[PDB]
Parts: sequence; structure tokens; C-alpha cells
Amino acid sequence: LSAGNFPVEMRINPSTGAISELTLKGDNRSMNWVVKTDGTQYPWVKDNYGWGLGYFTVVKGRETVKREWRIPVEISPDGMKVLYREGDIRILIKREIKQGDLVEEYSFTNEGEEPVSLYDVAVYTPFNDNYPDAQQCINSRAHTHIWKGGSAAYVNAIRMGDFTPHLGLVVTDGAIRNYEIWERGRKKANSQTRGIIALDLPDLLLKPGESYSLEWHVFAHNGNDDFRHKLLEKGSVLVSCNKYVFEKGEKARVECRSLEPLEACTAKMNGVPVPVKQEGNLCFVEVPMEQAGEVRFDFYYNGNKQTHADCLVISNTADLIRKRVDFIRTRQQMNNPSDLRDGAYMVYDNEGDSIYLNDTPNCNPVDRDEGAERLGMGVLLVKQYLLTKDPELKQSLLRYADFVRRKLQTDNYVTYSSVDQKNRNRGYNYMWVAELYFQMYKVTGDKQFVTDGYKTLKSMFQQFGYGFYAIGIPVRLGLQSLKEAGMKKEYTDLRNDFIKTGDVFVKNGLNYNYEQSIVAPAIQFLAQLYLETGSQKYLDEVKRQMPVLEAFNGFQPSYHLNEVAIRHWDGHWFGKRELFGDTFPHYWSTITGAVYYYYALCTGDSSYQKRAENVVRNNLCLFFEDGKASCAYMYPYKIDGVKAEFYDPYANDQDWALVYYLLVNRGL
Repeated sequence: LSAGNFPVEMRINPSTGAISELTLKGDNRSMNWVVKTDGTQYPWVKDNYGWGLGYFTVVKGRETVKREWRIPVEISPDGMKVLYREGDIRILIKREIKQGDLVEEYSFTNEGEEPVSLYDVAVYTPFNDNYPDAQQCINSRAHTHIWKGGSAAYVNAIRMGDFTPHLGLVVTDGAIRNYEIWERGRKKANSQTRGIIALDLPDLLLKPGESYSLEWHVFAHNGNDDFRHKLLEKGSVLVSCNKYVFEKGEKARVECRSLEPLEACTAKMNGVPVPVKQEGNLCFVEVPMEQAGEVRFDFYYNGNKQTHADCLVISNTADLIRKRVDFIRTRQQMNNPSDLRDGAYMVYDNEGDSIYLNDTPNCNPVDRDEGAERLGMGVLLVKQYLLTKDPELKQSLLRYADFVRRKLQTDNYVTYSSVDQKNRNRGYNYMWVAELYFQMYKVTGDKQFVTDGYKTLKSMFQQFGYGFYAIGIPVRLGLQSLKEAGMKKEYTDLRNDFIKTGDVFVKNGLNYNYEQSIVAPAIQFLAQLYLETGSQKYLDEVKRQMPVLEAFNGFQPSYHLNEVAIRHWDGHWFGKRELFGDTFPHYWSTITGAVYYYYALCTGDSSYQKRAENVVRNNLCLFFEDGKASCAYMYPYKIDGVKAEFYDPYANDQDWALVYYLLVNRGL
């Protein structure tokens, strides 16, 4: 049983030959699926970024020249056939509407007398993934889930509100190996745009007169299941693994599904052939994961096609966490009686092998300071203390709790992230200080911590409002902390402050800058609230907003991406390299996994717990086997020409990923 037919329509730019506008006929919201490339949406995004235009670097001996195609030599009256010529290379674009889908074929032909090598070959696909405001986002923008799957590459653009129709792009000839991001910066809408995506073809060697062809289909679809079915119908494949992060010794099952059986399907594991089993239209590999590190599974099929999955093998998860807490204790806690920040857990430069003192220039000093998000290290050590009872952690926590109470907060519970207290008074910071205090009660017993938690939340309520959207508002912990102490006058007063927050979230709905870590913590809060009160109005709102949360997450066969929310700015604001661009994973992705944990308790639907476990498991790649950590993985091949695919060398705020990992897996 299903729904509507939405033929792809477009406007061709008569000067460039690019697709200016991409719409789905019969869409009641008439969304343009690409960023407008005439300056009218963003001043700095002009016609050179139009859909179907692109670039390559041509190398002949010592001669290296980058070329960008933009002005056709020939263009059809309808714009469906376009020919560009840049040096020796002809770029021919053929477009057709086949049964309501757009089929585009790009050919690259060496017209010259000498062989040529082409590097960094890419086509712009400027999907409308940006965040101008909540109303436009929900109705008229799309989360763009990109899979660099070679011959089986795709893009699944889910409208942010989850209203159908959605859009899909499936590669049916040639391959896409990666993508790049263009037009990011402090002067280019900052955190509010994902930028302009370009999809990278393989590097080519073209003899005189030889061609390389890329073909894709663009089409409307009705959601992830529909997208996957259509992807298969168009002759592509879907790769998936039982999971994407393994402990050493575990068995992996990697599956490659097609519509019809693949011919001569072969596979490799880090470049080494491994046996593939074929049953009908499933090929699968089953192997032990015997060595720590990256594992890439490649499938080779139908003569010249390939695709892959990215998995990670860690030594052991318990030990990874232990080693990380020891590193926080022995290397990221300031132990200098002379320094005003004495007890703090702090930002750490992994290249420099020292605590980062926030004294050199950078783009935003307050995001590299002594508190604010850095409280997650405290919550992590507390949770790890509860599971192991290492007295050296108790000693370190006692000192941290003193640093926070004595130096970050005033006597009146006004909360800062800096010992001087002459910087921003935020809102977000109060929830984590509060969570640290309630958590410290479980360590010792002192009911004073519990009062500090309450008086911190009350100070936030006084100053900011009742409907302040904020990450990790500690409802279930707050109340169990109060009740367990026996301060029953407080377990009602606070509960009623949370209930007044619940109702304002319910009144707002999806109206409220739009991003993952506004939407998700709202739902985290309303789900904990329902578990305490029982009020059906709150669980109703959770269910209504769940699809909107889920739309941030792809199902690509990579531990970097699988159920990992699209976030693309924290590298700039929190990292050493200060790179805007896709961070996969970034640790706040694990809030979504917290939502799924609670949602699984609210309903009895245990498949949300399995998903919860998947999300947090995938964030384990931010933690290394010597106890070091990274604040972000920069995912794309390049960002504005700057090479990415690296872990940012600062350990900053990422330890919340382990906080939510232990919540999901141990209830802590």
C-alpha cells in the first residue's frame, strides 16, 4: 500500500547549460531541490556552481592545468544536450526524462593528440541543504545523505520536515569516489549552510579519442524504504554490515544486495581477496575481525563495477573507555596549584602533547575554555567511577567539583565557562553543571550536591525562561537524585518547572537556528518527562517529531555515517584546524541515540534500543587506543580545496559520546 507520482521538472540556464531549478511536479510545497545559483539565495553562490557544471585538472607531463566548464560551445534549443570544451577535453551532457526520472549522462573525451591524466574530476550537485530558518527548513530544504559508493554511489535528499516527496540520485554508470564541499566560511553563512556539494569521479587516464562516462538517475521517492527499492530497480546495489564497529574477535557479516544476481562477484578486505558467498540476489562475506584498525570491504562485480563498506575494529570497548578515562585523569586535568584553573578537565592538543592553555589567537576563544561543554569529561569520570570504584578517579572528581562550584559559579549559582567570569552568560552551561552536581551525589552521598543541582536549574529558569531549548536537560536524573535523598518538597517544585517547559515545547512544535542539537534535545526532554508524569500529550509530541529527527540520519555502510546525524560546523568552532564542513561523526550525533534509548522505554519498541546502540557505537571512532580523543572527524575529500579526511587533533568536548554510550548500554 502507497502514494503519489511526482515527475522531475527543471529549468535549464540558457547561458551555462546547467540545471537552475529542480522541482517535483505535484509537490504541494513546490520546493527547489538545488541552491539558486544566480546570487539571489546567497550573494557568493553564482552561476559557476550550477548543477551539471564542474571541473577537472588536466596533466600532460609537467603541464598541470585546472579547468572549469561553464559556457557551452553547443547547446540544444531545449537544453537537454550540452557540449563544453575545455582544452583537449570535450564534456558532453545528455539529459532525458525517462518515466518521470531525470537521466543524465556526462561523457569526458580526450580530443587531443597526446594521452591525458585527469585529477580531481567533479560535477557540482548543489543540493539545497542549508538552514535559513525552521519554517523554510521543514518545508523547502533537504538533508542530503551522500554515499561515495563507487559504482553504487547515491544521494538521498530527505526534506527536513519529512514531508514527501523526497529526492534521490542513483549512479547507473561510472562511479563517484568521494565528494567535496565548496563555499564555507565565517563570511559565507557560517554554520547555516552546508555549502555547495561537488561529486568526485575517479581519476582518469584517457588516451587520444578515449571517453569516460558517468550516468545517474534523479527521481522522487517516498522515504528510505522506497529509495532503497528504487535504487535496486535501477541496477545498483546496497551494501550493509551487521554493524560498523567491531571488537577484535567478533564476526562480521557484510551483505551486498541487488535486484538480480550479480555476475562474477569478488570481494576484498583491505585489498586482500576474501571468499564471497552468493545466494540469488544477495552476496555476502563472513569473516573474523582479528586486527585493530580500519577495515574496508570492497565488492567487485559485473566486470568493472565496485562499491565498498567502511568498518572499524577496536581492541575492546571496556578497555577503550578505561584508557580514555585514564588519559583524562593523568593528562587533561590541570595539576598546577599556581594556575587559577587548578582542578579543570581541559582542552588537549594531541599533536603538541599538552593541555591547550587558550593563550594563542584563534577564531573563538570561549569554545576552547575551561567549562561549558568540557563538563562532559566530569560526567564521564563519574559514570566510570560508578562502574569500577577506582579511588584515583574519586580524588580527581572531588577536585573537579570544587573547581566548578568555587570558580565557574558565583555564590548565587550564576554559571560561567571561564574563571574570570567576564565572558558570555549562556544557558546551555547550566544544564551540564547541574548534571555534574546530581552525578556527584552518586559518588559521595553529600546531599549538598543535589541542592546545587536544583539551585543551578532554578537560576537558569529565573534568567532564561521556561522554554529554553538546551542539550541534556537532566530530568530523569534530577528527580531520582532528589527522591533518593528524600527532599520531596523539591521533587515537586522542579517537576513543575519541567512541566511548564514541556508545555511550551508542545505549543511551539516545529516553529521555535535549525539543527540536530536543537531538535533532538527537545525530544530527549519530552521523553524523560513522559516517563516521569505519564501525560499522553508529551509522548504524542515525541512521536510527531521523531521523523524530523530521523531525517538527519543516513544509512550509509560506514561507521562514520550509519545513523549519524548531519553536522558540519563544529570543526570550525571547536577544532585546531578550524575547518567548516561535514563532521561525521560529531559527538552530539549521540543525542539522537539517547532519544532512541528513551523512546524504546516510552514505547516497548526494542528496535529503537538496537538503533540507540548503533549510534553510540559508531561514535567510538573518536577515541583512540592510547586514550587520546578527537573533537571531530572531517569527512569530505576536500573543503574549499583544503584536504580533509582527518581527525581534528584537539580533544575538546567529545567525551559526551562516552557519556551517552554508557547511558544507552548501562542505564547510567
